[PDB]
Parts: sequence; structure tokens; C-alpha cells
Amino acid sequence: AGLLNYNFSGNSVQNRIGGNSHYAYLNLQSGLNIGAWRLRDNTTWSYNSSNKWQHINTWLERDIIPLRSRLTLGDGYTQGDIFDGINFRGAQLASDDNPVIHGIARGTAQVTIKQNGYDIYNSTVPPGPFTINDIYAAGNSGDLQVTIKEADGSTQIFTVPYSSVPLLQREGHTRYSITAGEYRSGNAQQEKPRFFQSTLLHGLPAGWTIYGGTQLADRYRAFNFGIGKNMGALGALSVDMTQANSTLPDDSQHDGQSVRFLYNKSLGTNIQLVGYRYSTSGYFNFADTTYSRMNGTDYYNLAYNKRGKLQLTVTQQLGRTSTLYLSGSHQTYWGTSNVDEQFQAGLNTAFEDINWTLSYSLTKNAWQKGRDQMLALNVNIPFASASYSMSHDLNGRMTNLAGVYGTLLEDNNLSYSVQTGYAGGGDGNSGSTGYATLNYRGGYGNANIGYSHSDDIKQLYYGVSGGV
Amino acid sequence: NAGLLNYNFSGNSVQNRSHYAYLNLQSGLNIGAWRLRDNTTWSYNSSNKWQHINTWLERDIIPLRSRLTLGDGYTQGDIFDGINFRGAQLASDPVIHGIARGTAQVTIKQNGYDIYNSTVPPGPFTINDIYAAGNSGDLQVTIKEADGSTQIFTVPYSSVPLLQREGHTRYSITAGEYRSGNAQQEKPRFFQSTLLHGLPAGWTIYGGTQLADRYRAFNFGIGKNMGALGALSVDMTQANSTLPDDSQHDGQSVRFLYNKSTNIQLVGYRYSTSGYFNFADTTYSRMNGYDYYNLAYNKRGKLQLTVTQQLGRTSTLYLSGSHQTYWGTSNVDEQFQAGLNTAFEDINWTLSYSLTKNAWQKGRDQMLALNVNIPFASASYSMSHDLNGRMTNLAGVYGTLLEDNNLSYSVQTGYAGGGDGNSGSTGYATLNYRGGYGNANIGYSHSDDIKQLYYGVSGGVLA
Repeated sequence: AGLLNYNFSGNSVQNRIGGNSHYAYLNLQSGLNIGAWRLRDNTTWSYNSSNKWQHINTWLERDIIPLRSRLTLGDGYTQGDIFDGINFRGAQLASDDNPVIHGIARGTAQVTIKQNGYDIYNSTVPPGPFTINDIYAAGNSGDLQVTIKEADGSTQIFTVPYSSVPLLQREGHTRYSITAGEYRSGNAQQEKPRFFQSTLLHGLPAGWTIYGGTQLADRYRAFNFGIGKNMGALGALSVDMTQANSTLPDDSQHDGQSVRFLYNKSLGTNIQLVGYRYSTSGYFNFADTTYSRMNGTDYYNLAYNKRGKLQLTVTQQLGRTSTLYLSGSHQTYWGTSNVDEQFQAGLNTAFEDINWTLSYSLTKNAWQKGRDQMLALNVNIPFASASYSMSHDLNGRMTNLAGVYGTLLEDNNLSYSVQTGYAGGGDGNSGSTGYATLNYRGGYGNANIGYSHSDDIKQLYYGVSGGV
Repeated sequence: NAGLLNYNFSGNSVQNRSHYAYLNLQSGLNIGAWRLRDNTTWSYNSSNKWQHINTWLERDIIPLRSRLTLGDGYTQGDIFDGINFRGAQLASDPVIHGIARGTAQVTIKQNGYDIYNSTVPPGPFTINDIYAAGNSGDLQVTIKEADGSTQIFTVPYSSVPLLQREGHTRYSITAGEYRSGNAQQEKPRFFQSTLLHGLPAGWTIYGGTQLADRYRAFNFGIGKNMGALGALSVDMTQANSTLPDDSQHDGQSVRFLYNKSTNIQLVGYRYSTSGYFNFADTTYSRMNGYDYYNLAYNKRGKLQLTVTQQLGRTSTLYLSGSHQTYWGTSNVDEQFQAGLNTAFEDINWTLSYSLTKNAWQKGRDQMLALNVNIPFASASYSMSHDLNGRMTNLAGVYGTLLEDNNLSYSVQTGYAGGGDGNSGSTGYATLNYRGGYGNANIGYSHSDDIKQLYYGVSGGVLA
């Protein structure tokens, strides 16, 4: 049986001065079955008219039952549970065992998520808080750089790190992954070099788990050694150390060490995750060695490497009505006092009388110093059956106000929301901004279309997402 | 209650002393009474563009016993020459043949719209699985060789006599703008309404009218079903046309049609006067390069022939030809396709002939092909020869199937030369499969100069 899943997004913006442009994106996935051999392919088409195809993953896998493993051939990706997740081109013999992004938009913004240089998700978003959920990242092991391009007041860029749960294994169970080939990047700044990566996980009695890994290259050597216990009550803890001997593009030899801590809490929904990784001055990843020293946003420099990485992802259930999420990350670098901070907090209350939702977004990157603090508040009051909406946005030194209605038609599937209000605040002048959207969701055969207008900018977007 | 869809993928990568990708999809959506039908063609060249052909939503009105399509559709080419349109229509409730020298990609396109793209192995090739979008006008098929050689031959749609019962009354009234497809054509509005009647003793009569800003036409005809002799249909057309400029013209066109009785017979002859012009011709603007056309030298006499004869259990013979004459010019447009085939488990003989000639071209393209297969764990030693106007080809090894039933393959190698230039060594190995309609074929070809690798995925989903 063959399966396919696509995600289309096309917007045509029209404004004065001559900034009118048309952009279209298509995130398609294709799966083919020709007798045990499972072919999987993921390609992204990007178009910007101020037109290139981008291949991410194309592999052909075979499941081996007698050995409890699966052998994949071609363009695939490695699991980033022990080391940093990397894309490859070759073969992988791994045992066949076994992210949500939050943010607030100013107005009509273009959601663009990129992982490993590859463009994975593209969509258009109305002002306020948004949740994605539907995206399946190709090469889901590394960090995800998500940027929302606004019209005119163009941007806020922030990267979301790979969330990892403490490495736990059942007693007697062994999970291994051996791969050999060359390093794939997709991003036009890296080299492709041959490597050999082999990881191992073993379950120990009394909830303990021993795990290690080795990734050898022509220019890079690493070793891992770690333990992880399962308590259940109070959650789980996992500690691992990594030794790395890396030679940079300038042939400079470096000795590096990195300690890693992972914490979890037992599972309404009460997910808790605290992760801390501290790296030395001479510590570099496998991706760091493959580079051209300097290029150039998305600016990299090997002189300022990663130091301390704090992560926090907590969820609290304050009754059936109230749901609170709090996700945060912090990154420090050697040399400069610049840091990378990403913080998302959403507080929600939903029941058959009124709908309250408070949202907070704190984004701070290096080289910019400036931090974007966003406060969002949406109030929905249900009453043929309509629902009155009240949305307010506060970003930095600018404000946005709106108050109107929005409900669903055709029993359940069809939905419409025609917003109106004023937008202005800090830059430019105080004008009036309003939009109208139409979305139809069948058996995962979605089709959305919207029209937006301000005092100078006009938007017209369309999107189709279908999965078989 | 289902959305059925039918796809046709074709990818080809070349490496010589570029990569191509083509997709042909037929989308269908059925909820309640409305039927959303879509036809889109995707193309990719690496020396990317989207092209839609038909996108409409149709409702079956049962009390009046008529369909109601809205959007982008096509008119039925039974009385007038069928055209693609954007608007509304209230209507009541072909295999191609060719010969290729080497591994070449074949592009079939009608009325400007690209409908089918696939690469085929050397020798006589048959598609059979083509789904022509806007199936009414003439079909144009181009075969781009490894050498940059194109064999263009226009074999039109097979025209059948109009048949109706006794109590049946077929009608179709359409109104909207003419969809061009290709460039160099304008966008005018039209109104077209046809009617057909069926009477006793095999007779039927039909009429039709076309009205536009710069085009007027009216037509009527008679048809007869004779059984043993087959079917005969004669109709007359008068059309007032004003051209791209401002000159006004008027003509009468007569169309004769014949069918008899596998033994499928088809003869269609259409003779037109000097002042007669089609609705598609008026949309143009004079004359243009790139598909050459000249309205000063309009179509005169069209002779279409499609015959098939069964000589026995072993032998099959088919002939498909079309001949066109023009006013004020002695030059003739000729297309011809002949094919003999004999197979009876012991030996396989197949002959193929192709004759192509255009109005703006001086030299003809006479092609002759011959394939001899000798069957024998099971194997079949195959041969092939390609011979044309001052050029020759030689290749043969074997071609058989593994796993049985569906998975079949063919590996051939030989020396190709010909004439204009020099001779070289060629060879190709291809795999093919059809288990469960949703199939994929893998092909590899090598030569002394050009190396090719291609794959095609054709399938059809339902539910």
C-alpha cells in the first residue's frame, strides 16, 4: 500500500512602494511499498517572486525480523538521542524499537521552520497565538530554527532545541544503531565527509540503563558513556559524559568534554522536562568540523562555540478547564556574553461559558542584543451559533487591538472568522487592520483561504493539506 | 462517496559528453450530487511550471435529465470541432502509435495542453493507457530523440458517425469564454447549442449553432445505421468568419463519415471551401512561428482513415492515416501508421511503418521497423531493426519475465550507426511491472556518447 501527505501554502501580498510579491511552498511526503522494501521520500518546493526544489530525505528500508532490526539504504538520518542528530547518505543497521512549536504573531505572518538547513514547514498565520502540531520533521533529531516573517515589520527569529527524554530501557532489551556513510547537510556551507557511527543502549536491573556510542571520522572522534535510572515516582534521571577530539576547518586540533543532565516527571497532562548540558571551550560537534569557517542571518563562527545549554518544558493541569504550558531554553557561548534565549508560556481556560487564553513569548538571540517580549490575550464568548472574540497584542513598544466574532458552519467541518480592529503602535502610524478567513477540514483534506488588509498592506493567502 | 485519482509519473536523467520530471494526474471528488473533476500537468526541466487543463464541478439534475458543469471544461466534438471553455454547459444525461530509433521521451499534446509524457525503449511503442484531457481536437505527438531530433506528426481524433435510438433526444447548450491552452490565441466569448434526434429504421438527424462576436456558424446533418454495412453520416456546415485583422469571410464545410463492424473501420472525409474557417482559427492573430500556422492558406480536404483487419488467430493488421490539403498551395500534409503483428508461442514477428509530412516541411520521414522474437527458465531471444531516410540501427539480445505474471524485463545491445555522421555502440536494460495497476518501471541506457537513466510510475487510486 502507498501513502502520501502534502502541505501547500501560497500567499500573494499587494501593497504600495513596490513591495508586492508572491510566494508559494509545498511540503510533500511520499511512501511506497513494493514488498517489504519500504520507500520513503520527502521533498520541499520553495518559490519566491521578488523557484528551487530541495531534497531532504529519500531512503529505501527493509525490516529484518530474525535479528529485530531494520536496514535502510540511501538518504536518511541518524537518531539524536546520544549524539547530535545528523543527516547521512549510505546505510544504517538499527534495531526496530518504538515537536510542538508555540509563538505569537504581530499580524499576518509567514511561518517558516527550518531544520538542518532544510525547509520543513511553511504556512500563513493570523495575529495572536498559534499551534502547529501537524508537522512531521524530516531528520527529526537536531535543532529547529523557526522564523515568522511579518509584512513590512519583518522579523523575529528564534531556534527551538531538540527535546530529549531520559534514556530508559527494559531489562534484557538491547537497542543499537550502526551507520556508515557520508554526512549530508543540504545547507550550502558544509562539506560532506565520510563517517562511521555506532550507538548502543542496554537495560539494567532495578530501572537502570547503560548507554554509549562511538562516531569516528577522518577529522573527528567522539565517545560517549552514560547511565540512566527509572524511579517512576519523582520521574527519571539520566547523566552522560562525552569526550570529543575535533579538528576544525583550519586544521586546529581541539580537546573537548561535555557533561549532560536529563530530568523527567511521571505523567490530566503533566509533562515535565529539565535538561542541562555543559560543554568545554574546546568542545565541538561533528557538524562543527564540516564547515567553511565563515559565511555571511544564520551566521556561524567556530570561535564562539556552545557552552551551557539549559532547557525546561513543563505542563500543569489545573483542573479540566485550565491548561498551562511553559517551555523555555537558554544557551551561552564561549568568548562573547551573548546568549540565545527562547521562552514560550501559554495559560488556557476552556469551558461552555467563556474561553480565556493568555500567551507570552520571549525571544532573544545573539548578535542582536534586543529581545522581543510579546503578551497576547484572547477572550471567546459563545452565544447560527456564533462566538464573540476579543484579541489584544502587546509587543515591546507597540500595541494591537481587535474585537469581533468568529464561528463554524456546515455543522462541524467548515469554519469562518472575520476580524476587525486597529494596528499601529511603535513604528509607522496608527492605522486600521482587519482580516477574513475560511477553513474547511474533512477527513484530513484541509483547505484554507484568507484575505487581510491594513492601511497600506493587503494579503491574500491559500493553503491545502491532505494525507492518504 | 469517494475521490478517485489517477496519476502518471515520468522521470528521466541524462548524462552525456540534465534531469527531467513529468506528472499527469486526474483528480476526482464526489460528495452528494456535485462532482469535482480536475486535470493538472506538472513539468520539470534542468537545463518548473504548473499547467491545468480542466477544472470543473458538475451536478446531475435528474428531473430534467441533464448535467450542469461549472468552471473549466470541454465541449463534445461530435458536430463541431470540440473546444476547451471557461463557463457553463447544460448537456443531457484513442490509441497512438509510433517508432523510435533510440531511448527517447515522448510528448503528446492537444489544443496546446500537455496531456501525456513518457520515455520509451527503441522500436515500435504503444501507450494504450492515455487519458486525453479535452478529448475532441487533433492530437499532436512529438518524439525527442537522444540526438536532438524531433519527429512531429499530427494524428487527429478518430471521428465516429452520430448514432441515436428512437426515443432519445441529446442536447448540449454551452456559454462562456474560449480557453486557448497555447499562446498566440485570444479570449472571446461564445454560445454553442447542439441538438440530435434519433428516428426509426436507424436514422438520426442532428443540428447545431455557434454564435460569437467575430464568428457565426450553423450546421445540420443526417446519419444512418445499416447494420451489416455499418454506419454512414453526412453533414453540412456554413460559417461566417472575420479574421484577426478585419477582413470578412464565409464558407460551407461538408463532412462524410463511415464505420463498419476485432474489425474496426473508420473513414472520415471533410471537404471545406476557401471562405470556411473554424472557431479555433478566428482566435489566432495572423501567422506565427515557434507550431506554424497560416490563415491565408486554410484547410481544404481532410481524409482520415483508421482500419483494423484480423487475418486469423495469429496475425493482426492495423492502418491509421490522415491526409490534409490546403487552399492556394500544392503542398500536402501526410500522416501514416502501419503495423503487422504475428504471435503464436513459437515465434513473434512484428512489422511497423511510419510516414510523416508537414505543410511547412519539405522532407518526409519514412520509417520501417522489424522485431523478431524467438521464445524458448522461460526466455525469448529478441531482435530489432530500425531503418529510415538515410539512417540505420541494429540491436538484439533477449527479453523475458521473472516471478511470473507481472514482472517483466528486456536487455538489448547492438550497434547503431545510421548516416548523417558516424556509427556507435548502444545498449539498454529495463525492468517493468504491473502488479495491481499501481506500477513502476526502471530503465537504464548506455551509448558511446550519451548515458541515460529513467523511471516511470503509473497508477490509479480509488476510495
